[PDB]
Amino acid sequence: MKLGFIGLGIMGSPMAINLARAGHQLHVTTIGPVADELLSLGAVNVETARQVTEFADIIFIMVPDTPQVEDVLFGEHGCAKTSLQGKTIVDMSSISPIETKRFAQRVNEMGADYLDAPVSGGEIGAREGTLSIMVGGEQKVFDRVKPLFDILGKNITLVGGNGDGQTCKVANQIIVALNIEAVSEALVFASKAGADPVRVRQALMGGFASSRILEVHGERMINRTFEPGFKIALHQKDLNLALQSAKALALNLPNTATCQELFNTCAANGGSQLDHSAMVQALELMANHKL
Amino acid sequence: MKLGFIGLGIMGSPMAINLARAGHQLHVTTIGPVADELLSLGAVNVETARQVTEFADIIFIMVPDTPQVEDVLFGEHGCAKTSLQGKTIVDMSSISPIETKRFAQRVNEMGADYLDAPVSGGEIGAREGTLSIMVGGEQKVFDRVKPLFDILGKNITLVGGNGDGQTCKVANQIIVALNIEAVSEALVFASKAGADPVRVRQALMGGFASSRILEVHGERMINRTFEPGFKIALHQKDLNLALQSAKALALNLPNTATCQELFNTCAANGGSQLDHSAMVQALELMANHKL
Amino acid sequence: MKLGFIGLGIMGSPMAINLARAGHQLHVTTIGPVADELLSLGAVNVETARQVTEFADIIFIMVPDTPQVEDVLFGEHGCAKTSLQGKTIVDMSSISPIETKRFAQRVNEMGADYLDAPVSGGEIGAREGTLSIMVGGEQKVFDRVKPLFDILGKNITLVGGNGDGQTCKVANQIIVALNIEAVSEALVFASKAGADPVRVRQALMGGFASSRILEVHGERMINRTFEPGFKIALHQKDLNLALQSAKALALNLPNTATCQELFNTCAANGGSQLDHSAMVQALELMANHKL
Amino acid sequence: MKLGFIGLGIMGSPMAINLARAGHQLHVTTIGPVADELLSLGAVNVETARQVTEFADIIFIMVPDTPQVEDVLFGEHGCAKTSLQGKTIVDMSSISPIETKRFAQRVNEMGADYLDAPVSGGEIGAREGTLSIMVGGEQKVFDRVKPLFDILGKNITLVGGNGDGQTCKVANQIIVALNIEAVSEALVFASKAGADPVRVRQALMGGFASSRILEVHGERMINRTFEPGFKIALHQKDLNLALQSAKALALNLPNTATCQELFNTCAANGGSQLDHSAMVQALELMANHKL
Repeated sequence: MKLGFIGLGIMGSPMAINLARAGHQLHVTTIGPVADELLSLGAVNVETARQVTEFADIIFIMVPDTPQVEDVLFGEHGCAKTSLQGKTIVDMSSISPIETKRFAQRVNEMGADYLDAPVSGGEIGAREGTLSIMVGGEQKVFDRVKPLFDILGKNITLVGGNGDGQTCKVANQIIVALNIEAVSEALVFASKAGADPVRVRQALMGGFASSRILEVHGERMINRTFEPGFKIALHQKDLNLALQSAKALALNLPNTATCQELFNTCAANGGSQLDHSAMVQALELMANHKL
Repeated sequence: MKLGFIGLGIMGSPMAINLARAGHQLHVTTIGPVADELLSLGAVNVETARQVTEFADIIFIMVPDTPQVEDVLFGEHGCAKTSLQGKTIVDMSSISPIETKRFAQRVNEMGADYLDAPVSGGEIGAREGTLSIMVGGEQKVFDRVKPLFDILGKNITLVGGNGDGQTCKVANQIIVALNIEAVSEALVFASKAGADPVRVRQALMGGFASSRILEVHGERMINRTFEPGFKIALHQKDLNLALQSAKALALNLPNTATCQELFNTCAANGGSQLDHSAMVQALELMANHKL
Repeated sequence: MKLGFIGLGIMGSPMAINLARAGHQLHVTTIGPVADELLSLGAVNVETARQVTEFADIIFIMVPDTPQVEDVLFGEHGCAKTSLQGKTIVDMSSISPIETKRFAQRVNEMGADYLDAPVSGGEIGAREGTLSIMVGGEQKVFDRVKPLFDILGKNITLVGGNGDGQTCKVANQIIVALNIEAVSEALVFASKAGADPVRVRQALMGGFASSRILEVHGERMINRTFEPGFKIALHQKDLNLALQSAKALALNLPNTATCQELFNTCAANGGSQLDHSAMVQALELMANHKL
Repeated sequence: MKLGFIGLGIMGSPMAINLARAGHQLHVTTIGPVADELLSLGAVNVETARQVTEFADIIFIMVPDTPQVEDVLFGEHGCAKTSLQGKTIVDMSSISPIETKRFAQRVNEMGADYLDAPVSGGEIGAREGTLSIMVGGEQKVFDRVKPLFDILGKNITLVGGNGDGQTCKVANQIIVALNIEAVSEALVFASKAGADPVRVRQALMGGFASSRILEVHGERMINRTFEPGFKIALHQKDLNLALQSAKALALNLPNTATCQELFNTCAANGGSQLDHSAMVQALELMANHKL
């Protein structure tokens, strides 16, 4: 069918490639060079978001921020500069929950359907179609795009109306960040107390301390494996979205605010491009004691 | 063998009752009145402490705080002034890791083995024999008491040498607290953002936000079911061990520090006696938005 | 000389009025309606921006945020596309320190001097000509505009080169926030402890706790007098500059981070429009104890 | 007159010496050696607190903690082991506000008057009689001891009834600690922003950022002068008193809790014996940037 993809970064490119290899028809547009492998599968690289839209019935979007999603939709040569009657816009960018509601609304007033469906899983998840997809929007629309979500991901969930997808993603990033920080506090304390991080993590696995973070990341902190799986610089962007929403909704998120500052400490000490599990280096530095 | 129990009450009592129910002969003692059940089960309520240590090779201690464990060990009517040669003393209280280090070697230089095996599971855990037990000590000693631990709980884990048992428990309590607070910040936010907590929780269940806390405690927050399972006042006393240990070992535990303060807000608003899942109320108060 | 004002409103207006009242001829502009007072005082409300820059050697900018200062500088109807040679541009807005660094050198390579001179004192300060002014730039340039600053405020201070003016303002706002929060934690505590805040405040006045904040704001908290002097919503926008700057420069500002969250609790409970001394209410809420 | 002094540490010794050089009669007792200069002035070193009390009408006490004050008053050979009818006990130790109320009460029931009057100013303040004295108790009693407070200090204040003195001291230590941390955040940010710490501190002096901490300590942070004036290890003790009271009174003191953790970071990095102005090294470490 006629699908369009705007934004082909480390996530967008492989996602589009996945839809193209599934036999779907695609016109794409990105700030820069398109992947040979993508055009190699039928994809047609056009010049603007407006043209992707004039062609497709379902438009996918993968841009860095709320402003890009904003520009792509209503910019000078964007998706709205052409009729959107009967179309479906699927933003899979991680952007403001509040701005999303507004966007989805004005695209509705132009006769189009809106689906906000931010993802999690990183570039590996995107290459292998195992992305986690939290979706905001109406069921019927969700059902309609689902076959496509299936190619792109594994865990797909309709969380509610427009905006809940972005919102669900913010909540996931808050917990992931707070969970990583807790394991860091608990293990660095255990280590400086004289206990063996390996054992404690094992002991704590059976019980209420158990979580996927303690399982995967706790391991990385011990083994010192910090190769990018999700760069700290990226999680800082995610928490920044969290805090700004908190400010707009008047929410007091004491530990999300601190985690952001803890990440600032990682940056200042060469951790911006390491895996967010390296968050542990912050507490080690602060206690002067590595695992 | 022939055992001894030096602390009854909320948890020591049902624990003694389980050991007595397995055929063991126990010489118990405590400040309060020995429950009839264990009296009429073989336990001999020898009027005081030094005595339990006499007719018993393995002595179980289940007292409230670090200082009371020290007096039981080296007090006038204590285990001191009595031969300790060829005996095994096992403290199952949750006390100071650094302290345990020295209580142990003190007892060790008196001719006895020491196992610090703090426990978690609460009242219901002690009665049911399903307590989680983290142990610090020498393997053979652990192996010797093992059959008894088997009667007292399911998850028994030898964490390392003397002190690592306590260190393991503290680490457990830090993560349970930080994880509970994390789910609270994410859901209160998701809620005030307009999303349905049941939904978000459902989504985050399949990814990296997944935890034993979001599953159980998450639910407790949504259905507003806070009947005790583990009192906030209790988790308060525990976080105090972590913070005092942290202070002694010079560790910067920022979110644990904050969590203790948030618990202060709960106690300030009638949450001291509720399940620590009641934590969520602190953030609801700070955001003026419940659920 | 011949001056220009590019931003009126809450503060820009009374500032322009003070310059006009001193005999200077001002070519002003802003989105809203120019107050009659300055119109009937010499100010020529030249319909737009590029024009103010033409008939004026020193241009004053008093716009809300960093981006609006950038558009005034390099926008279509902006100071750009107009010779800037031999001119002096002075931004008195409180914007981003890092941004100002580049706006400055941009203007500098166009043939003009730049002074970033953020101000503090609020509405009443601007009307009364008693604003505090921190300035970043070259001394001779500062010396040139100095006579005008003298009309606008009392405390004028050349802090350093371009950008240090903004950096100085942010530093001011961090301490005012942290000091206000400190007095709040100490007095709420002293109060709930049974002591009289008037007393404690009186004592701490003669020692190291002494501050310009405990003196003024301390009083405001006791007599419950929170009528605006400086809105929390305003100090919120400011703490956001500090936190965004902190994030860019990779600084861990833990208490500033928390203060911003506590302000979120105030906004959540109708304090957005009150004097930032209203901060105390956040801790009163968190302790369930007022005064 | 007949005065007694219990505790002759770095504070107590010079304080007692000051009362002895004023021509007063003194019997003292300390854990250890008494100063030659003190006995040199008439002071009689007795063996126990009970004997100091049997002799004096007004008993001064300078011990490290709530437990010592406790023991000195009701211990096996303390002040209460002798009649206290008509006497006046003056505790100048910094201890729990809550425990104090209880102490003062039971000494009242034994016919004696109680005055809690913790001090601030350190050992220099004690040698030179410039100590700051915050007093809890009844006026008439305060008036009666005042002549003595005059020899010992400079700033003396009756803050209210028994306990308010300790309480007033806790509040002073919270503010001092929070104020020091704020200057540290503001200056380290300013420095990494490129501004000159010297100028900013000067700029900020005129305005609401002004406080004694910014004046004295801000200077020490720039000049790097960290020679003990008040050891961080000591301020950690003071904040520890704060937090435990917070726990007992159910108070949420978010920035006091963090400051304690920030100090833990100083300890772990050799700052336990430096002046609490060295608190700034924590943030520098955390941002990887010294002033």
